Amino acid sequence: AIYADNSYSIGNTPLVRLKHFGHNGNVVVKIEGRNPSYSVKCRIGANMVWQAEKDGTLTKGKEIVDATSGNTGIALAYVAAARGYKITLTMPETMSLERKRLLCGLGVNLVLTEGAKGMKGAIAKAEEIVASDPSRYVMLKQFENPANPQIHRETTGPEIWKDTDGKVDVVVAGVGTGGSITGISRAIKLDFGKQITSVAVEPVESPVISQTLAGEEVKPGPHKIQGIGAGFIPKNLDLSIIDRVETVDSDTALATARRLMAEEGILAGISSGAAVAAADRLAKLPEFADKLIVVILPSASERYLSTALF
Amino acid sequence: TFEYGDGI
Ligand SMILES: CC(=O)OC[C@H](N)C(=O)O
Repeated sequence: AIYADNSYSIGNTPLVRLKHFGHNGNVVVKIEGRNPSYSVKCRIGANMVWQAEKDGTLTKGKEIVDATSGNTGIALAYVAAARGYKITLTMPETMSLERKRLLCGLGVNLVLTEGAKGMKGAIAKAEEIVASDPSRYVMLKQFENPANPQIHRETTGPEIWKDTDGKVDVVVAGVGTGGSITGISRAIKLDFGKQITSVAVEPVESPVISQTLAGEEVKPGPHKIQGIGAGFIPKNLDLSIIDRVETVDSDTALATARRLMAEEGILAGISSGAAVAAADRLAKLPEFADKLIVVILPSASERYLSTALF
Repeated sequence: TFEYGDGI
Protein backbone atom coordinates (compact mmCIF):
# COMPACT_ATOMS: atom_id res chain seq x y z
CA ALA A 1 0.00 0.00 0.00
CA ILE A 2 1.13 3.54 0.83
CA TYR A 3 4.18 4.22 3.01
CA ALA A 4 4.15 7.00 5.62
CA ASP A 5 7.61 8.09 4.50
CA ASN A 6 10.43 6.88 2.25
CA SER A 7 12.17 5.05 5.11
CA TYR A 8 9.21 2.66 5.30
CA SER A 9 9.66 1.67 1.64
CA ILE A 10 12.89 -0.26 2.32
CA GLY A 11 13.61 -3.75 1.05
CA ASN A 12 11.58 -6.23 -0.98
CA THR A 13 14.34 -6.33 -3.60
CA PRO A 14 14.16 -8.89 -6.45
CA LEU A 15 16.11 -12.07 -7.18
CA VAL A 16 17.49 -12.28 -10.71
CA ARG A 17 19.10 -15.42 -12.17
CA LEU A 18 22.49 -15.08 -13.88
CA LYS A 19 23.05 -16.56 -17.34
CA HIS A 20 26.76 -15.93 -17.85
CA PHE A 21 27.90 -16.87 -14.35
CA GLY A 22 27.70 -20.06 -12.31
CA HIS A 23 26.47 -23.41 -13.60
CA ASN A 24 23.03 -23.55 -15.24
CA GLY A 25 21.54 -20.73 -13.19
CA ASN A 26 22.65 -21.80 -9.73
CA VAL A 27 23.71 -18.19 -9.12
CA VAL A 28 20.96 -15.69 -8.39
CA VAL A 29 21.51 -12.10 -7.29
CA LYS A 30 19.56 -9.92 -4.87
CA ILE A 31 19.61 -6.41 -6.31
CA GLU A 32 19.76 -4.09 -3.29
CA GLY A 33 20.19 -1.15 -5.65
CA ARG A 34 16.39 -1.17 -5.81
CA ASN A 35 16.08 0.70 -2.50
CA PRO A 36 14.85 4.20 -1.45
CA SER A 37 18.39 5.63 -1.62
CA TYR A 38 19.53 2.85 -3.95
CA SER A 39 21.79 0.75 -1.76
CA VAL A 40 21.59 -1.96 0.89
CA LYS A 41 22.36 0.70 3.54
CA CYS A 42 18.82 2.06 3.28
CA ARG A 43 17.60 -0.73 5.57
CA ILE A 44 20.03 0.03 8.41
CA GLY A 45 19.71 3.77 7.81
CA ALA A 46 16.02 3.38 8.52
CA ASN A 47 16.22 0.86 11.35
CA MET A 48 19.04 2.53 13.30
CA VAL A 49 17.01 5.74 13.32
CA TRP A 50 13.81 3.88 14.28
CA GLN A 51 15.57 2.05 17.13
CA ALA A 52 17.23 5.22 18.38
CA GLU A 53 13.73 6.74 18.40
CA LYS A 54 12.27 3.81 20.35
CA ASP A 55 15.14 3.92 22.85
CA GLY A 56 14.56 7.63 23.37
CA THR A 57 18.14 8.36 22.37
CA LEU A 58 16.89 10.05 19.19
CA THR A 59 14.45 12.88 19.84
CA LYS A 60 13.35 16.12 18.22
CA GLY A 61 16.18 18.62 18.61
CA LYS A 62 18.96 16.04 18.68
CA GLU A 63 21.39 15.90 15.76
CA ILE A 64 22.62 12.74 14.02
CA VAL A 65 26.36 12.06 13.69
CA ASP A 66 28.32 9.26 12.02
CA ALA A 67 31.41 8.62 9.88
CA THR A 68 30.35 6.16 7.12
CA SER A 69 32.03 7.86 4.10
CA GLY A 70 29.94 5.61 1.84
CA ASN A 71 26.32 4.57 1.31
CA THR A 72 25.37 4.57 5.00
CA GLY A 73 25.74 8.34 4.86
CA ILE A 74 23.27 8.61 1.99
CA ALA A 75 20.79 6.29 3.73
CA LEU A 76 21.03 8.21 7.01
CA ALA A 77 20.71 11.41 5.00
CA TYR A 78 17.48 10.46 3.24
CA VAL A 79 16.01 9.06 6.47
CA ALA A 80 16.94 12.21 8.40
CA ALA A 81 15.40 14.35 5.66
CA ALA A 82 12.24 12.22 5.64
CA ARG A 83 11.73 12.13 9.42
CA GLY A 84 12.94 15.63 10.27
CA TYR A 85 16.41 15.36 11.79
CA LYS A 86 19.46 17.55 11.31
CA ILE A 87 22.44 15.38 10.43
CA THR A 88 26.21 15.87 10.40
CA LEU A 89 28.41 13.44 8.48
CA THR A 90 32.19 13.32 8.86
CA MET A 91 34.55 12.56 5.98
CA PRO A 92 37.82 13.91 4.50
CA GLU A 93 38.14 13.75 0.71
CA THR A 94 36.52 12.37 -1.26
CA MET A 95 35.91 9.01 -2.95
CA SER A 96 33.55 8.94 -4.41
CA LEU A 97 32.50 12.30 -5.85
CA GLU A 98 28.88 11.20 -6.32
CA ARG A 99 28.85 10.14 -2.68
CA LYS A 100 30.09 13.66 -1.98
CA ARG A 101 27.52 15.10 -4.40
CA LEU A 102 24.32 13.51 -3.09
CA LEU A 103 24.95 14.34 0.57
CA CYS A 104 25.00 18.10 -0.05
CA GLY A 105 21.76 17.80 -2.01
CA LEU A 106 20.20 15.88 0.87
CA GLY A 107 21.17 18.75 3.15
CA VAL A 108 23.56 17.02 5.53
CA ASN A 109 26.21 19.03 7.36
CA LEU A 110 29.41 17.88 5.68
CA VAL A 111 32.36 18.46 7.99
CA LEU A 112 35.48 17.96 5.88
CA THR A 113 38.80 17.10 7.53
CA GLU A 114 42.10 15.37 6.69
CA GLY A 115 44.35 13.40 9.03
CA ALA A 116 45.96 11.85 6.01
CA LYS A 117 42.52 12.07 4.45
CA GLY A 118 41.14 9.23 6.57
CA MET A 119 38.41 7.71 8.70
CA LYS A 120 40.69 8.08 11.70
CA GLY A 121 40.40 11.85 11.36
CA ALA A 122 36.74 11.58 10.38
CA ILE A 123 35.75 9.45 13.38
CA ALA A 124 37.89 11.60 15.68
CA LYS A 125 36.09 14.70 14.40
CA ALA A 126 32.78 12.90 14.91
CA GLU A 127 33.66 12.12 18.53
CA GLU A 128 34.68 15.77 18.94
CA ILE A 129 31.40 17.16 17.58
CA VAL A 130 29.59 14.72 19.87
CA ALA A 131 31.66 16.19 22.71
CA SER A 132 29.72 19.47 22.51
CA ASP A 133 26.44 19.14 24.36
CA PRO A 134 26.49 15.32 23.93
CA SER A 135 22.76 15.46 24.68
CA ARG A 136 22.39 17.25 21.34
CA TYR A 137 24.43 14.90 19.16
CA VAL A 138 23.74 11.18 18.75
CA MET A 139 26.18 8.78 17.11
CA LEU A 140 24.54 5.73 15.53
CA LYS A 141 27.78 3.77 14.98
CA GLN A 142 26.94 1.45 12.07
CA PHE A 143 29.93 -0.79 12.82
CA GLU A 144 28.65 -1.93 16.22
CA ASN A 145 24.97 -0.94 16.33
CA PRO A 146 22.88 -4.16 16.69
CA ALA A 147 19.98 -2.56 14.77
CA ASN A 148 22.20 -2.93 11.68
CA PRO A 149 22.25 -6.72 11.63
CA GLN A 150 18.77 -6.72 13.20
CA ILE A 151 17.07 -5.18 10.16
CA HIS A 152 18.84 -7.69 7.90
CA ARG A 153 17.62 -10.50 10.13
CA GLU A 154 14.07 -9.16 9.98
CA THR A 155 13.76 -8.25 6.28
CA THR A 156 16.60 -9.23 3.91
CA GLY A 157 16.93 -12.81 5.18
CA PRO A 158 13.18 -13.58 5.20
CA GLU A 159 12.97 -12.03 1.71
CA ILE A 160 15.67 -14.39 0.45
CA TRP A 161 14.01 -17.40 2.12
CA LYS A 162 10.57 -16.41 0.82
CA ASP A 163 11.67 -15.75 -2.76
CA THR A 164 13.71 -18.96 -2.95
CA ASP A 165 10.91 -20.95 -1.29
CA GLY A 166 13.46 -22.14 1.26
CA LYS A 167 15.74 -23.57 -1.42
CA VAL A 168 18.64 -21.18 -0.80
CA ASP A 169 21.78 -23.23 -0.11
CA VAL A 170 24.47 -20.54 -0.07
CA VAL A 171 24.55 -16.83 0.76
CA VAL A 172 27.47 -14.79 -0.58
CA ALA A 173 27.98 -11.26 0.74
CA GLY A 174 30.86 -8.80 0.95
CA VAL A 175 31.65 -7.54 4.44
CA GLY A 176 31.82 -3.87 5.39
CA THR A 177 30.04 -3.66 8.72
CA GLY A 178 29.19 -7.37 8.56
CA GLY A 179 25.55 -6.57 9.19
CA SER A 180 24.23 -8.05 5.94
CA ILE A 181 25.72 -11.53 6.18
CA THR A 182 25.24 -11.54 9.97
CA GLY A 183 21.53 -10.71 9.91
CA ILE A 184 20.81 -12.88 6.88
CA SER A 185 22.71 -15.89 8.23
CA ARG A 186 21.00 -15.51 11.61
CA ALA A 187 17.58 -15.39 9.94
CA ILE A 188 18.04 -18.40 7.66
CA LYS A 189 20.10 -20.59 10.01
CA LEU A 190 18.41 -19.84 13.34
CA ASP A 191 14.90 -18.54 12.66
CA PHE A 192 14.20 -20.80 9.67
CA GLY A 193 16.58 -23.55 10.75
CA LYS A 194 18.31 -24.42 7.48
CA GLN A 195 22.03 -25.20 7.52
CA ILE A 196 23.26 -23.05 4.63
CA THR A 197 26.79 -21.96 3.74
CA SER A 198 27.43 -18.34 4.74
CA VAL A 199 30.22 -16.88 2.62
CA ALA A 200 31.98 -13.65 3.56
CA VAL A 201 33.84 -11.79 0.81
CA GLU A 202 36.78 -9.47 1.37
CA PRO A 203 39.47 -7.82 -0.77
CA VAL A 204 42.61 -9.92 -1.22
CA GLU A 205 44.48 -6.63 -0.73
CA SER A 206 43.14 -6.48 2.83
CA PRO A 207 42.08 -9.97 3.98
CA VAL A 208 41.95 -9.27 7.72
CA ILE A 209 39.17 -11.84 8.24
CA SER A 210 41.09 -14.64 6.53
CA GLN A 211 44.28 -13.62 8.33
CA THR A 212 42.50 -13.55 11.69
CA LEU A 213 40.75 -16.89 11.24
CA ALA A 214 43.99 -18.48 10.03
CA GLY A 215 45.79 -17.04 13.06
CA GLU A 216 48.20 -15.18 10.80
CA GLU A 217 49.46 -11.59 11.01
CA VAL A 218 46.63 -9.13 10.34
CA LYS A 219 47.80 -6.80 7.58
CA PRO A 220 45.17 -4.38 6.20
CA GLY A 221 45.84 -2.63 2.90
CA PRO A 222 44.48 -0.24 0.24
CA HIS A 223 41.98 -1.47 -2.38
CA LYS A 224 39.46 -0.18 -4.92
CA ILE A 225 36.43 -2.18 -3.74
CA GLN A 226 34.06 0.43 -2.27
CA GLY A 227 31.87 -0.72 0.60
CA ILE A 228 33.95 -3.58 1.99
CA GLY A 229 37.43 -4.22 3.37
CA ALA A 230 37.26 -2.02 6.46
CA GLY A 231 40.73 -3.24 7.44
CA PHE A 232 39.50 -4.50 10.80
CA ILE A 233 37.03 -6.98 12.27
CA PRO A 234 33.83 -4.98 12.86
CA LYS A 235 31.58 -5.81 15.82
CA ASN A 236 28.60 -6.33 13.51
CA LEU A 237 30.38 -9.27 11.87
CA ASP A 238 29.39 -12.49 13.60
CA LEU A 239 32.40 -14.71 12.84
CA SER A 240 30.51 -17.58 14.48
CA ILE A 241 28.03 -17.84 11.60
CA ILE A 242 30.67 -17.43 8.90
CA ASP A 243 31.25 -20.80 7.22
CA ARG A 244 33.64 -19.62 4.53
CA VAL A 245 35.72 -16.61 3.48
CA GLU A 246 36.53 -15.70 -0.13
CA THR A 247 39.06 -13.11 -1.30
CA VAL A 248 38.69 -11.13 -4.53
CA ASP A 249 41.04 -8.59 -6.11
CA SER A 250 40.09 -5.08 -7.24
CA ASP A 251 40.72 -5.71 -10.94
CA THR A 252 38.62 -8.87 -11.02
CA ALA A 253 35.85 -7.20 -9.02
CA LEU A 254 35.79 -4.27 -11.46
CA ALA A 255 35.83 -6.54 -14.52
CA THR A 256 33.03 -8.60 -12.97
CA ALA A 257 30.89 -5.49 -12.49
CA ARG A 258 31.49 -4.47 -16.10
CA ARG A 259 30.54 -8.02 -17.09
CA LEU A 260 27.32 -7.79 -15.10
CA MET A 261 26.48 -4.64 -17.04
CA ALA A 262 27.47 -5.73 -20.56
CA GLU A 263 26.42 -9.39 -20.34
CA GLU A 264 23.58 -9.48 -17.81
CA GLY A 265 22.19 -5.98 -18.25
CA ILE A 266 22.58 -5.49 -14.51
CA LEU A 267 23.79 -2.09 -13.30
CA ALA A 268 25.88 -3.33 -10.39
CA GLY A 269 28.61 -1.75 -8.28
CA ILE A 270 32.22 -2.72 -7.61
CA SER A 271 31.52 -4.73 -4.46
CA SER A 272 28.70 -6.36 -6.42
CA GLY A 273 31.38 -7.42 -8.88
CA ALA A 274 33.50 -8.85 -6.06
CA ALA A 275 30.58 -10.78 -4.55
CA VAL A 276 29.64 -12.20 -7.95
CA ALA A 277 33.25 -13.22 -8.62
CA ALA A 278 33.50 -15.13 -5.34
CA ALA A 279 30.06 -16.66 -5.88
CA ASP A 280 31.05 -17.79 -9.38
CA ARG A 281 34.21 -19.40 -8.07
CA LEU A 282 32.11 -21.32 -5.56
CA ALA A 283 29.45 -22.10 -8.16
CA LYS A 284 31.88 -23.80 -10.51
CA LEU A 285 32.97 -26.22 -7.80
CA PRO A 286 31.15 -29.59 -8.08
CA GLU A 287 30.53 -29.34 -4.33
CA PHE A 288 28.16 -26.44 -5.06
CA ALA A 289 27.31 -27.33 -8.66
CA ASP A 290 23.75 -28.32 -7.75
CA LYS A 291 23.21 -25.80 -4.94
CA LEU A 292 21.28 -22.52 -5.03
CA ILE A 293 23.65 -19.60 -4.49
CA VAL A 294 22.24 -16.21 -3.46
CA VAL A 295 24.52 -13.21 -3.95
CA ILE A 296 23.99 -9.76 -2.43
CA LEU A 297 24.44 -6.83 -4.83
CA PRO A 298 24.81 -3.85 -2.44
CA SER A 299 24.74 -0.81 -4.75
CA ALA A 300 24.24 0.53 -8.29
CA SER A 301 26.89 1.37 -10.90
CA GLU A 302 25.63 4.95 -11.33
CA ARG A 303 27.22 5.69 -7.95
CA TYR A 304 30.60 4.87 -9.49
CA LEU A 305 30.82 7.00 -12.65
CA SER A 306 33.71 8.96 -11.12
CA THR A 307 35.51 5.72 -10.26
CA ALA A 308 37.61 3.26 -12.27
CA LEU A 309 34.43 1.33 -13.10
CA PHE A 310 33.95 3.53 -16.17
CA THR B 1 41.27 3.57 -2.52
CA PHE B 2 39.96 2.52 0.90
CA GLU B 3 41.14 1.29 4.29
CA TYR B 4 40.14 1.79 7.93
CA GLY B 5 36.39 2.18 7.39
CA ASP B 6 36.41 4.27 4.21
CA GLY B 7 33.59 4.09 1.67
CA ILE B 8 31.12 2.14 3.80
C1 LIG C 1 44.70 7.57 6.68
C2 LIG C 1 43.77 7.26 7.81
O1 LIG C 1 43.46 7.97 8.77
O2 LIG C 1 43.32 5.97 7.79
C3 LIG C 1 41.90 5.77 7.68
C4 LIG C 1 41.66 5.29 6.22
N1 LIG C 1 42.38 5.98 5.18
C5 LIG C 1 40.17 5.43 5.98
O3 LIG C 1 39.50 6.44 5.79
O4 LIG C 1 39.53 4.23 5.97
